[PDB]
Amino acid sequence: ALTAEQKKEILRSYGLHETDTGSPEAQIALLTKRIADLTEHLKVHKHDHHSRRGLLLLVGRRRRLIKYISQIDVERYRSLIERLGLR
Amino acid sequence: MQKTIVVELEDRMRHPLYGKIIRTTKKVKAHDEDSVAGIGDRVSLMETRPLSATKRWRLVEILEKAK
RNA sequence: UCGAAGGUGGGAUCGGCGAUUGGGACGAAGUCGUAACAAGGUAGCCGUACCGGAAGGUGCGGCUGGAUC
RNA sequence: GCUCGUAGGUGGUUUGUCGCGUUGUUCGUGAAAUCUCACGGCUUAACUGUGAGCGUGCGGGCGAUACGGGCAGACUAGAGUACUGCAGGGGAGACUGGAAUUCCUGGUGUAGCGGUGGAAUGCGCAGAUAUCAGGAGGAACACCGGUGGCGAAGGCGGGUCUCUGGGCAGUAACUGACGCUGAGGAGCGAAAGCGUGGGGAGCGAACAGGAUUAGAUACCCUGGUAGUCCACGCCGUAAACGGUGGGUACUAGGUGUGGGUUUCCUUCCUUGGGAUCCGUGCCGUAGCUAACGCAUUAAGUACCCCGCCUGGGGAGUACGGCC
RNA sequence: CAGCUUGUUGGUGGGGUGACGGCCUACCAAGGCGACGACGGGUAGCCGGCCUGAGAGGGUGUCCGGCCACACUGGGACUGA
RNA sequence: AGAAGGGGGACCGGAAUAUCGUGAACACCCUUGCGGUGGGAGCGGGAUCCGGUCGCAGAAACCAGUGAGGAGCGACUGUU
RNA sequence: GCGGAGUGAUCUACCCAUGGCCAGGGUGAAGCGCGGGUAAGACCGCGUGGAGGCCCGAACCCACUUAGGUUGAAGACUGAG
Ligand SMILES: [Mg+2]
Ligand SMILES: [Mg+2]
Ligand SMILES: [Mg+2]
Ligand SMILES: [Mg+2]
Ligand SMILES: [Mg+2]
Ligand SMILES: [Mg+2]
Ligand SMILES: [Mg+2]
Ligand SMILES: [Mg+2]
Ligand SMILES: [Mg+2]
Ligand SMILES: [Mg+2]
Ligand SMILES: [Mg+2]
Ligand SMILES: [Mg+2]
Ligand SMILES: [Mg+2]
Ligand SMILES: [Mg+2]
Ligand SMILES: [Mg+2]
Ligand SMILES: [Mg+2]
Ligand SMILES: [Mg+2]
Ligand SMILES: [Mg+2]
Ligand SMILES: [Mg+2]
Ligand SMILES: [Mg+2]
Ligand SMILES: [Mg+2]
Ligand SMILES: [Mg+2]
Ligand SMILES: [Mg+2]
Ligand SMILES: [Mg+2]
Ligand SMILES: [Mg+2]
Ligand SMILES: [Mg+2]
Ligand SMILES: [Mg+2]
Ligand SMILES: [Mg+2]
Ligand SMILES: [Mg+2]
Ligand SMILES: [Mg+2]
Ligand SMILES: [Mg+2]
Ligand SMILES: [Mg+2]
Ligand SMILES: [Mg+2]
Ligand SMILES: [Mg+2]
Ligand SMILES: [Mg+2]
Ligand SMILES: [Mg+2]
Ligand SMILES: [Mg+2]
Ligand SMILES: [Mg+2]
Ligand SMILES: [Mg+2]
Ligand SMILES: [Mg+2]
Ligand SMILES: [Mg+2]
Ligand SMILES: [Mg+2]
Ligand SMILES: [Mg+2]
Ligand SMILES: [Mg+2]
Ligand SMILES: [Mg+2]
Ligand SMILES: [Mg+2]
Ligand SMILES: [Mg+2]
Ligand SMILES: [Mg+2]
Ligand SMILES: [Mg+2]
Ligand SMILES: [Mg+2]
Ligand SMILES: [Mg+2]
Ligand SMILES: [Mg+2]
Ligand SMILES: [Mg+2]
Ligand SMILES: [Mg+2]
Ligand SMILES: [Mg+2]
Ligand SMILES: [Mg+2]
Ligand SMILES: [Mg+2]
Ligand SMILES: [Mg+2]
Ligand SMILES: [Mg+2]
Ligand SMILES: [Mg+2]
Ligand SMILES: [Mg+2]
Ligand SMILES: [Mg+2]
Ligand SMILES: [Mg+2]
Ligand SMILES: [Mg+2]
Ligand SMILES: [Mg+2]
Ligand SMILES: [Mg+2]
Ligand SMILES: [Mg+2]
Ligand SMILES: [Mg+2]
Ligand SMILES: [Mg+2]
Ligand SMILES: [Mg+2]
Ligand SMILES: [Mg+2]
Ligand SMILES: [Mg+2]
Ligand SMILES: [Mg+2]
Repeated sequence: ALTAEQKKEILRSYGLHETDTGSPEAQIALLTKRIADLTEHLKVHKHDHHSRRGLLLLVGRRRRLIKYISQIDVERYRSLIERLGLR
Repeated sequence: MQKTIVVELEDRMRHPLYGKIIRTTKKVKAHDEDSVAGIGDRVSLMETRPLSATKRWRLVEILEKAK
């Protein structure tokens, strides 16, 4: 899902400067929202393997991004972990 | 480890036959009379007499302490 | 106190033999069929299952490394 | 079989610094003998002595910074995000439609039907087949339909609704190398098969009868159980095939077809031509190949990572272990 | 051969030694090694060298020379530089 | 599976005066109660380490599983 | 032994209502917490908990073996298991 305005609340809350859409924080927030929503989808429809694969790809992408932000600035990494969740 | 620090050393050396440069890591154990050193913390060491069964290094100085 | 050798015990592990039994290979000019190679006389192979003296047969799905106008 | 991903390996353009890699030089060491080159001595030679090499290396000092690497930055070309469009049998769930087969009930109706190369077994005369009306139930979805589309692969087509994944193009708005591959590992994975429960029209392993035959544990015929279907788990194999691992760049063309964008010819209404991006086919040059063939969708030219091979059998088998 | 380790890993005070040291002891902490193969099994003295090879490699360690280990099998100390 | 197979066990003293663990008197606040906090007395409990003592023997008398292996039948507890 | 009519469940068999009883030890199920593990999970390690026609063993209920009894203490018992 994630209609335009639905992405807008997330981008306003997690982006950097009023037009930020590609920063690691914004991307991680959007990926987390998509992952959550697809998880409630997959709690019903246990046999939608073709969508569970999309979930797996999103998880992998988010893991790369989290690794990158940790490498580049540990303070930003820690703040983002506390703002969203880990483990 | 109570006044002991464990430091990982990496070195690269040409392969004897194939000629590629292989990277390998070691793990030496060093001495801290005043134990102040945390994880990360690139450090400098100097090898010394057998201060213990396995310790042969002494911490010199903690340069560019961990982030 | 430590202590070799010795004794007791339960295991581990590496080999040998073993009535009987499973397959394998090689043997002559033995017996039974004819499965494959040609459309090999029911196209053949692959996975699986059941069946049958034996090569094998049949079902389901697959492939052309088969045909057809 | 396919994918995701851990360690690892490898890494776009650009500035400064370090001098680990790399490279220059010098000092120490690399015993002697043996080895090589030149002499010297045994009558020659083997043998022996001397001198120089060699000793690929390692350690110390002093130089260099092109490339690799580290450290500190920068950039947008790779990668990702955003917006706007676009095509699709991609997936899951729920409800629902009609054709046809089978059976049941009733009407008409009378002696055959069925089946084969030819027959028989079989069904029927207690009313079959045929024909008409009504009903039950399961499974598969004619035409569209293709060489065509989507999916990582296996695979996916009656319709509607709900939920959901990916792709392409355009813009250039954003981040600023965040990339590639990936040992082990995890997930998915036709059919057959297994467990528990339900369902069962048609088909149909096993099984039975008939026929053929020397025989016929078959092919052909008449029946027929599991199974095929559904729910939830397991199994994890296929000629799982393009018999061709993934990523990237480059190297004549011609001609089909699917999805975009786009000027100009903008009507030449033509939805034709050209250009560009992403697919999917055929044919062909260079090149490659043992040949067959491949040939911008490479089996060509190169670079990065992974898997695998080492004569045929025994054998993908035994033993051990894991599931 | 996938889990090995409890003086084991580290510290403090003592002891011991020619000498540092869990070398030993009391106490304290809970570490240490491992897919770059720990732990286990098989085999083996190591090298200058020797044989082969265009070389890189492969095989080998006999004469000679250097180092190590042992002296019927196992353990122990004494004397002494 | 209590598989099997082994080791310790008595008394006295010391550690030990809060050694440790139970309950918590005298005395310490207060929304004054049948209240709270500290406090640690006296009374009981258990284990260890070290040293010593005695006997043939320290589970002390009474009390209190024998164990292992291979077959047949029936799965098992039960019932006759 | 056969028939008719009656008597018996105060013994024993089963059932029904209503009460009572089962010393002491051991083991450690589900569930629930905590930590680990992951994207989330499965799963793993600890605690807590106290299940079971569970284990050892008195009362209680039985009756497997043996010895005694066998004109018995007793027309079915005693002792030791
Ligand atoms: Mg010390
Ligand atoms: Mg034999
Ligand atoms: Mg055949
Ligand atoms: Mg034949
Ligand atoms: Mg034939
Ligand atoms: Mg044939
Ligand atoms: Mg058959
Ligand atoms: Mg078959
Ligand atoms: Mg077939
Ligand atoms: Mg990596
Ligand atoms: Mg990398
Ligand atoms: Mg690197
Ligand atoms: Mg580079
Ligand atoms: Mg020399
Ligand atoms: Mg001469
Ligand atoms: Mg030098
Ligand atoms: Mg881009
Ligand atoms: Mg379904
Ligand atoms: Mg029917
Ligand atoms: Mg009728
Ligand atoms: Mg009819
Ligand atoms: Mg910028
Ligand atoms: Mg990958
Ligand atoms: Mg792998
Ligand atoms: Mg599965
Ligand atoms: Mg199936
Ligand atoms: Mg089934
Ligand atoms: Mg079966
Ligand atoms: Mg069933
Ligand atoms: Mg049929
Ligand atoms: Mg048939
Ligand atoms: Mg038959
Ligand atoms: Mg295979
Ligand atoms: Mg296929
Ligand atoms: Mg293959
Ligand atoms: Mg490729
Ligand atoms: Mg390639
Ligand atoms: Mg094309
Ligand atoms: Mg060739
Ligand atoms: Mg061609
Ligand atoms: Mg080739
Ligand atoms: Mg096998
Ligand atoms: Mg086996
Ligand atoms: Mg100790
Ligand atoms: Mg000490
Ligand atoms: Mg030897
Ligand atoms: Mg050669
Ligand atoms: Mg010896
Ligand atoms: Mg001798
Ligand atoms: Mg000796
Ligand atoms: Mg002397
Ligand atoms: Mg002396
Ligand atoms: Mg015992
Ligand atoms: Mg036993
Ligand atoms: Mg005595
Ligand atoms: Mg007992
Ligand atoms: Mg038997
Ligand atoms: Mg017998
Ligand atoms: Mg029984
Ligand atoms: Mg049975
Ligand atoms: Mg019992
Ligand atoms: Mg009577
Ligand atoms: Mg009565
Ligand atoms: Mg009890
Ligand atoms: Mg529990
Ligand atoms: Mg019981
Ligand atoms: Mg009992
Ligand atoms: Mg009584
Ligand atoms: Mg009884
Ligand atoms: Mg008797
Ligand atoms: Mg008598
Ligand atoms: Mg008795
Ligand atoms: Mg009794």
